[PDB]
Amino acid sequence: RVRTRKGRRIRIXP
RNA sequence: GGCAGAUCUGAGCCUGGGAGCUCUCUGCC
Repeated sequence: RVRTRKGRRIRIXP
């Protein structure tokens, strides 16, 4: 998964 | 119990523009 935590791009498994 | 969401607007991780790991709020069954 794609997300964004504190205005940066973070991957959360797929 | 299980499920589904979650950001410079859920907290940490010394590699981190991020395939991994801890933990938790709210709704749903």
